[PDB]
Amino acid sequence: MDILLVCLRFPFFSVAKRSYQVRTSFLLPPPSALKGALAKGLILLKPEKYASSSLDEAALKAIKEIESKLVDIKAVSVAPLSPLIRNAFLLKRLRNLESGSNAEKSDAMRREYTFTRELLVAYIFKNLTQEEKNLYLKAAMLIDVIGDTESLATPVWASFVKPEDKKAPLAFSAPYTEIYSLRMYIEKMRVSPEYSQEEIFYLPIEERRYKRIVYYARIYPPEVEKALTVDGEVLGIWIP
Amino acid sequence: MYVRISGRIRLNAHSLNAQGGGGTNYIEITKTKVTVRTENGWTVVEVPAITGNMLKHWHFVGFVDYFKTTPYGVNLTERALRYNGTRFGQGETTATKANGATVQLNDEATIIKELADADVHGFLAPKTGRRRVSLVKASFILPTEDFIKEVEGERLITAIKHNRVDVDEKGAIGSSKEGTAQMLFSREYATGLYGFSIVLDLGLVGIPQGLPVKFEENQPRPNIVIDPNERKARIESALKALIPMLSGYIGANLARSFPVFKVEELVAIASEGPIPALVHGFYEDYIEANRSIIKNARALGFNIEVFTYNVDLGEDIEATKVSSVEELVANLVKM
Amino acid sequence: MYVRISGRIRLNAHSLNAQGGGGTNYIEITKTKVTVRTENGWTVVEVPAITGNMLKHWHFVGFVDYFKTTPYGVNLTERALRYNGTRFGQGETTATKANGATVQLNDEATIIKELADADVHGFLAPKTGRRRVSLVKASFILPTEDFIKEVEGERLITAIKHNRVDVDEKGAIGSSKEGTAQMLFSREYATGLYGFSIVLDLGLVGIPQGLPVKFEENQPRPNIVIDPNERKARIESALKALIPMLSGYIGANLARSFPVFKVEELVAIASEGPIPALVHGFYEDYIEANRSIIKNARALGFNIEVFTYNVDLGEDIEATKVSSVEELVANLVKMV
Amino acid sequence: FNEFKTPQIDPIFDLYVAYGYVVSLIRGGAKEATLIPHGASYLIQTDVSNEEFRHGLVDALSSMLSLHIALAKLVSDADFSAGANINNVYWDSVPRNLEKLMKDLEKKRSVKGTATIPITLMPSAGKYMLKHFGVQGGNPIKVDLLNYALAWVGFHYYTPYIKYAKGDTTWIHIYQIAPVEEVDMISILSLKDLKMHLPHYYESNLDFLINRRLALLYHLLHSEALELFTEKEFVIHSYTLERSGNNQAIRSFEEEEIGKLMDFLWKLKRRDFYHAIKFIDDLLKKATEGALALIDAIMNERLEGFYTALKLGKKAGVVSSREIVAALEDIIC
Amino acid sequence: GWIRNIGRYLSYLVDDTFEEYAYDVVDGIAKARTQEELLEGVYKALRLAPKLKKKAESKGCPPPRIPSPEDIEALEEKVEQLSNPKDLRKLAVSLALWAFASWNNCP
Amino acid sequence: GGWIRNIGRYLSYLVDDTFEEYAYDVVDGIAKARTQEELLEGVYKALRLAPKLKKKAESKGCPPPRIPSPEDIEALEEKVEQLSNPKDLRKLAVSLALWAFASWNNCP
DNA sequence: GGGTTGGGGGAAGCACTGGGTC
DNA sequence: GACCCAGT
Repeated sequence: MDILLVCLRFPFFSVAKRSYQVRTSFLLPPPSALKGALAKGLILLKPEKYASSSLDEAALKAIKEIESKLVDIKAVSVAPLSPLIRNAFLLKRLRNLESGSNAEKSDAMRREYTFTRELLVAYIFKNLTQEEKNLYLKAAMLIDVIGDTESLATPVWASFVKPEDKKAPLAFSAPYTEIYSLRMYIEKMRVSPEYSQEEIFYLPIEERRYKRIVYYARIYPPEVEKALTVDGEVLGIWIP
Repeated sequence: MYVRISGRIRLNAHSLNAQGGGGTNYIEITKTKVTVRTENGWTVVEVPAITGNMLKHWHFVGFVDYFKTTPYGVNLTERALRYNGTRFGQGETTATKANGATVQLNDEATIIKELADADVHGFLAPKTGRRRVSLVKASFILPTEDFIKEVEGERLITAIKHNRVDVDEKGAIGSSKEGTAQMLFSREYATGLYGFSIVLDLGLVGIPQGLPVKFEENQPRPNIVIDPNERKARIESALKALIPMLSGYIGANLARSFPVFKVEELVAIASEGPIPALVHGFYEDYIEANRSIIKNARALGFNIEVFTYNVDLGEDIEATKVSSVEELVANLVKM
Repeated sequence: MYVRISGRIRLNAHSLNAQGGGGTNYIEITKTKVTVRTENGWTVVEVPAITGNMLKHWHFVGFVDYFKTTPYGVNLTERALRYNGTRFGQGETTATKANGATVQLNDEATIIKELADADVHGFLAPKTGRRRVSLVKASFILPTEDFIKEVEGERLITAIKHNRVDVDEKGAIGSSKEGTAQMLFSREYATGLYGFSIVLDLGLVGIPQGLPVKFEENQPRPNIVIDPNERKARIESALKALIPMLSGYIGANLARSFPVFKVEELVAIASEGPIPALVHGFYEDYIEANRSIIKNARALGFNIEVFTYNVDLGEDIEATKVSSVEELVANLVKMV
Repeated sequence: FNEFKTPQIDPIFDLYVAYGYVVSLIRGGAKEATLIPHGASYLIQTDVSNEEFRHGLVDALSSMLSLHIALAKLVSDADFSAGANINNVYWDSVPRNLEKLMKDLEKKRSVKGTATIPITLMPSAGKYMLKHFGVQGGNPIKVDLLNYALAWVGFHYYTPYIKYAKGDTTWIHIYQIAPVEEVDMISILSLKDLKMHLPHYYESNLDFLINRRLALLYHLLHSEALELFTEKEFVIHSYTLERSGNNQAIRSFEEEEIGKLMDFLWKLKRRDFYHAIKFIDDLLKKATEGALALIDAIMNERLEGFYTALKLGKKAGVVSSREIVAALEDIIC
Repeated sequence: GWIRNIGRYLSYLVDDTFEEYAYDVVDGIAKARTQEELLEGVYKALRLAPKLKKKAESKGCPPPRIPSPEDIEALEEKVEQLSNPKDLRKLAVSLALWAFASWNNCP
Repeated sequence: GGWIRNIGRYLSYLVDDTFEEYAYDVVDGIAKARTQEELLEGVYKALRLAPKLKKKAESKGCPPPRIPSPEDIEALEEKVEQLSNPKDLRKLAVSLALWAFASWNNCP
């Protein structure tokens, strides 16, 4: 078992949930956004295999390949090491996609996002071969923009790690399907995107106030036999 | 070609991302929160931040300004000159150019050739699909937490009143029935040291994403479906669009605020192929981390050229001493 | 034709930009927090400043005065001649021309064909819905970093009380209830090595936003609405509106303050084309920046006209040693 | 132990529906109950039967209909009729659903219809969603009557709102407290006291209601409720429904925390009480632009905010009592 | 706390019962940050003692009490080791905060 | 440290009443100065009026004013030479002038 | 030092593209 | 895609 761990130090979030007027955002990036960000990196880097007429099937084939090289439906998990905070932004979201209402119809919608300082992303595989190991290592980097086209993410590093059954409490997200013994925190997460299903994941977010602010601290769930160590700070990963 | 610029900016007393003024009189400036690590804990502060939508809109504004210089200004939509940025619609299939030419939406090949604005920032057509990803991406302009570490307080929000004098048929002042426009409102301007980061994708200009390569002679080459000579001109039209950013053309209220703009330090990487972004101009560890990321890309086989402005960035890297954005562009326009 | 002016000014003894109200004693001056170094981190320090609104309003005041002398001065708003910057406010569906005519509110070009105010400072049409981007962009007026670094912010504000002598006809000043509107009010005055970075964009005059081009034979030709001679005269008047900026007409309260001015180091760049803005004088080490903004930009193919005063530059470019701003704008109006 | 299941739709809508569960079980007893937070699920753990839950709902809706019919297709001026409701189409549609359960809950029959949630209870609603390409028609978010009725009952009693019309335009600010670590019947019932019934201020003298961050202070001033937040932890969520020029849209939506504001007012109104309200009301009414500097200094402990507001307010009119000055330095020290 | 006995004198120049209305000193002391302008601003406030002494007698109330020198040195001895703006503003702002009071002693 | 109160007591006799002597010019010049040279000039101008006040207080019934000790002159002299920068010069320029206005019991 | 005045009134966001139903 | 509405 090999886990590809990367670090994304991007200040403000990019994802927006299914919402109008306000644009609610996830506290941690959805797996679908990460799947898209990694899939789009293979096209401009390896265009000799991603031949498509349009973008609609171009995304579909890349997502299908990513799912094929995946152990299960669970795409990828993230670990926050910084206190998340829910910011407030007011953006322009024009509404002119209906059969009418002239051409210029734009008003202000509160498209607010979330701020973090440190974040890890752990992709999971099934001991892939070497000839594509380097390709995926190079593809893990070069993630300049995530979510929408207004915020940029900057990767830091990328390396493979073994579980080796080390003692550490769970830190990355995990689906809430059969895990009950692990203050518990689950929301709609939308691991699987749609292009014309919805699973519930456990997210490691808890609010703790010391004297002034509440932010989002760590819930420290019960220890899981699977975990990975990095830069001294060991974090627990849930593997099916 | 493939340029990633980033760094720290010192601009203060600027009105960016206001709340409109439909009915609110006190026009308070947008307020944000950022976390910072101090005394073995994390604390937040109510400090404003500027969204990158201002940066993208100003990139769109500068693109047409630098595109009208070359005699290739015919291939541009009419809505681009009026700063519309609608890019068709759910049922709009025809295009409105400067000369009134009509464009049929069938594929990106016949769109990115006859139109240039629709390629840099992309477009969409729900009637027939064919969505185009924005080639230029902006980043949110937020203040670094080093400034918070050295401040962690203060107002840093300059609230000034502005008055709009009005005259009657002879010079009278009305209250609520004389038909006057006398108004007394407030404006908050933001200060502090922020950061910037912009990525440009000039390799897809004139090359559709669906078929990036030709692939008919067993030799993968870029699929430039447009004329190369004007493609080179289009390269500079988008490369120089970031020049107004480094001068003060950021956000709104430029006629009344015109932010006091001067970059103190920046780092960029230029390359022929896709390359990662270095860092956002936020974290304190934004130099040495870049010192790492460069050696994380050179071992992978990337011919990356590093341009540094008011930063040593060590000594082993073959960086170029840059003193302004303009010679960076002049050193990038060749390739 | 875009021109950028940026430089310093020893503006002092001015009660400009004052926050006070009818029912508000002690009319005080605007103060803007700024970021400096002071041989340490990027600290924040308080310092009086001036708003760019004012500069825009006084640019309007100077522009209308210099446009009066033009033979086409009849083509201007009547309210503009009244020293009022209310360009199409709320309460009216149309404005009034100087000769007494009106202006029609459907097409953007027909608004500016007989009016030179919305064609030089923009306008807004609330009821109609259309709008125009501004022409001239004025920056805030902030002192040099080293000036406040050396003095480390020692007050820098002088509060003077002023009163009147509203004595009754009999010759006595007794009670408020007596009828003597006479009182003590305080005015704040400031000093410093202030700086400005005004920019003008004269390539957009007479060019409506809706239809900026025509392309009748598919050729590069912006859609001009006014006569080319009229456009040249309007551009010349706009350029001549820059002399009052350094001539002491920076702000209001000239009847009682009239700040002291002196022509410091100035840099002006103009080449009749898209030009980036200059570097503001709030930062002490900006001059060297001006040695890199236009050093290679000239080699990019732009015939950049640079006019400089009180600075030797890098003695390597064609920087004209202009005497004062009036000669600077004389050298600009001769190339249009 | 029953553990009534709560559907997860929206982080704000689920707050309203689940947090409104208590108003019905209190009417039916339900001793030894608790509410375990989940960030958005907010599940109620109570060892009570399901039969009394409907007995709670029938009493709650009887109270709602008594409030609605008292004031005045019929449109009232209540929170659930026209107070926080910005859309007129829901002025009569919403009460019609509320009385509809009178033909469903009284004779012990489950719900079968499904209504449309307005924007007031849940801001993420709308008309133009995005799925793959372009927008659609109507409101795709359709809420069953069971969860639909459970939201208004918790909205009317617990979460407060402030309305300031000024003729054609209209500003509505909605604030609600969301538990994040633990909560019990002591806190959820106490939060009910914060509700402002009929917050129609209008005129021109009461203009201080401009901006949501300023209206929250005025709402909090005249409600000296329980101060348990000094030992507990809670978060304030607020949203606005602007109708400037009959244009229903949301232009302000920020997330803040209420604990520090609780502590600020608790430490302020301790040395004296007669003069503190007079001082704050005077600065709010006269120093309209200055009270923003006072409110902003609270969530960040800004020292200059404690002075700028007083400086800007003293010029117009301020009592400036003595005992309240020593209250600020209690926080400062 | 050597504050209650000095804030009432600072309040003598803001109250309506003494109409001189000099906020310049309060503005100077409120925005005092580094080492010196905090001691310079309080000088201006403490200088205008005659003003208050004459103004209280001009109406009927007893002359105001001048703060005792038994605790003035507490500011000089504290500003020395508190050179950094981290905790110096922490009391500089309170000095100006205590200036905005009523202290109704002249009915 | 210690001499500031002693010199401030002397400066108090120039601005207090029951003395018919009000000279604010010198106390203003001592505090809001700009250069180190004028500091000692203002100190001299303030200190010069020692004999004219040392005798009138007892004639008016007040106790005689306590002249500052000559040892404090050594401290005030030796404090100013090594400190020439104006950054922390104004603080000591105003420290001694602050104690001019206080509640000294000049005429009990 | 010894008295007269501490703001004075007027303005303190219009229009502008409303978002839900059916 | 054309309908709807408010009170000091």
